[PDB]
Amino acid sequence: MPVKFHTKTLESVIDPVAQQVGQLVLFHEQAESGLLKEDLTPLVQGVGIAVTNLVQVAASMVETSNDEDFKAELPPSMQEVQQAAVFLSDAARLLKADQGSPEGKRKLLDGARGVINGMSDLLMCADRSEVRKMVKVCRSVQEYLDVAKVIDVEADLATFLQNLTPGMTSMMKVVEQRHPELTNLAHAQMLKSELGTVREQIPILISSIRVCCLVIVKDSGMKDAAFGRDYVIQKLFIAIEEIIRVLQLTTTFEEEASAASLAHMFHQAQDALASGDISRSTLDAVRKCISEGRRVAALAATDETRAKLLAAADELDQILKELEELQAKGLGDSRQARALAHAAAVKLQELEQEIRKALAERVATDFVNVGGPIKALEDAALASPSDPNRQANFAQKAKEFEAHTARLADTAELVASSGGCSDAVAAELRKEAAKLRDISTAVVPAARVVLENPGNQAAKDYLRTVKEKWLEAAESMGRSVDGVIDSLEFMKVSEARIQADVKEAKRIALAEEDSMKLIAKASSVARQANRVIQVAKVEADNSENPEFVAKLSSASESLAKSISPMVIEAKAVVTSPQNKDIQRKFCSSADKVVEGVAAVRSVIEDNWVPPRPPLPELLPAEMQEAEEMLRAPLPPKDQNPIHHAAASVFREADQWDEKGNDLISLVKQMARKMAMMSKYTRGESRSKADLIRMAKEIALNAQELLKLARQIANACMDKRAKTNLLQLLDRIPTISTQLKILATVKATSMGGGDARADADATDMLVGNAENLMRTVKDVIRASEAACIRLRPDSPIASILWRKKG
Repeated sequence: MPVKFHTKTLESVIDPVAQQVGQLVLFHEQAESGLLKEDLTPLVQGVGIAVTNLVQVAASMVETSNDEDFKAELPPSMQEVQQAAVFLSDAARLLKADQGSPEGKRKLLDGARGVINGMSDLLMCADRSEVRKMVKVCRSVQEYLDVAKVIDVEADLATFLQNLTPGMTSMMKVVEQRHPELTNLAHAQMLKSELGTVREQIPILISSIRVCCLVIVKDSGMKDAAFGRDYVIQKLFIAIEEIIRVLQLTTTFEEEASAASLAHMFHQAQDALASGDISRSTLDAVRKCISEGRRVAALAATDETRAKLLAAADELDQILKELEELQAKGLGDSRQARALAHAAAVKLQELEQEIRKALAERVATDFVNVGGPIKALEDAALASPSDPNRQANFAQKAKEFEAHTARLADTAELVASSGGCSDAVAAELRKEAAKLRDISTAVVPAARVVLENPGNQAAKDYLRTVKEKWLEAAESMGRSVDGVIDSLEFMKVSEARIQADVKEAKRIALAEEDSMKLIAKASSVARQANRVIQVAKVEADNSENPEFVAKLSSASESLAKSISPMVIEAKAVVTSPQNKDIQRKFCSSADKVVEGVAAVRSVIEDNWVPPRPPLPELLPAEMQEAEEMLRAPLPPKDQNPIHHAAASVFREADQWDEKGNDLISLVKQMARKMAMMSKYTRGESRSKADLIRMAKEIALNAQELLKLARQIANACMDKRAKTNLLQLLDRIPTISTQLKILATVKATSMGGGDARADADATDMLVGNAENLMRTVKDVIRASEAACIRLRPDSPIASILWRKKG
């Protein structure tokens, strides 16, 4: 039974006691080295009193509960932890008598680990009781959900409703009581999200049941209404399943390529090419970037960007062949090899930019009219029964809707896979896409119930509700997509497409072709312009720069004030297609639209900043030993996992020079300290005090890192990168607290005793430390990303992000 800290009460109780026990070990080693004999009696009395009082408040509950599992599991843990406290008392006695007392050392370490693990179990049987109760409630309501499938009259829906509401409330009050107690923010977020799902799905369920009760008397569309109802029942069932699963998690989540790794590989290949490097590694990375370029080319919106991306790919391959022929001749060091490699770096940047342009083009095409097709489907379902072709229209609009939403989700997947977004934004985008598909499965059945039940108002209202759910999911997914996509590229592509479509509309307006072409092209222009408005809104929201937000607001508002007059002038042309004056009015209005789009593009263009840094054109004995370790060859992977993680961090921070950058200094120092910790846990033959003290030093270093990186996030005017850094900073403190606790547990188990306890203690310590190192590394990269758009006055602006050498 490992130590637990998934609960604020668990951490709150175990943290100070583990600190006191660690101090007992530190004092024992302070007298072992002969520095000063310290009497451990007061500290042991404190730990023993904490144990006694926890045993008191826990023993007062053996009568109060009404589940026999808790009453059965309490006494063994109580006697266990009390026995460990006794071991601490004996340790104080014997070690006070003789420093070299073997029984004193043994009982000191044994009782030391036993009060920590024992307190953990003492609180954990209670926590298991609570979780069993909550899961019991969730199981009851989840089981009662299935009764809704037999409801056919609104009386059954009334009784079922009045039985479902109190149970649902009893579940939500308990879960809403639970998630403020968890130490893992991710678990709390999952609980809150599923709570939202249930709360929004209840009235949908009762509504779908209502349409079933109305359509059962048709003596017609029963299969699709039943499909809708059972779809909502399954969504509720799954959400409650996930609530039950997260309720029972007692583990840290973050201890259980991508788009950001593709972008990082692009940038690493660009930096290595801009230098002198043309080794096999760099060329392999370049070839991977070419493969990504061709992969995006196969999914391009038009054959022009496809053939262009392929052209850049084959050009880069040719440059690679030329570089390899140069290197084969012996001219790898020559200036023409370096100049050719630098040209390859520039071409790799241009390939990256064209990839961004292709994604922005896919977004410009697929999201130009998100709500159109589903509105056409709803109107197709609402066709009067006299319409001799309502079935064909409904079928066509249905298939067009399915292909539309499928295209939206596919484009979201492409952006998530190649948009250079962080892993968190990518996971969120993919989640919103999967939700969009899932809710899309229910759109056609509802509209088909309306189609075959005209005089049914309940089916109409349910179809409208499902329509608004689809529009909500699709619009939020669109907001995420616009958040990832490079906005300047969206404004350029939209400016060009709007120019071509406005030109074609003026052509159709002057030379009298079909007015249907004119209203179609004109409304398409209006939709593209409004999409420019929306993307400008997302870009303005993401900036904390008030002047840029004001300018962009002026451009977007000025553009929006020109869209409607253009459309009404177009309709005026369809009224009098022969009037040349109305044609002139419409042409001037459309030109005004083009000018507004150009204005928004100009604001975003003038606020544009190069993302990454540009290209070129040509100690104490402890930290010193850790430096020699981290610059020596790596230890065998099986033997020093902590050292490997610390080496990945040290290597991530080592490519940057330290002057003018305290973050790199803190991170390098933290890597050295973590390597020392690895060495101290590896000791088996003291290393305990060095392990505990080293853990505390790493914790303090993590505190300072959180302070500085928070100062960097505060002065950042890019809410995307700001959020990216804060998401990583928010889990560091719990990691460091768990680090100190787990290192204190490991120190009291290594060097004799139990083997299982030492194994689990080791594995938990190394998992925690690996997670901490991953977090610190991602904090390096996220901080470098946050230092791109800093306020011109903050001191953080003076930070130096120049590559070493």
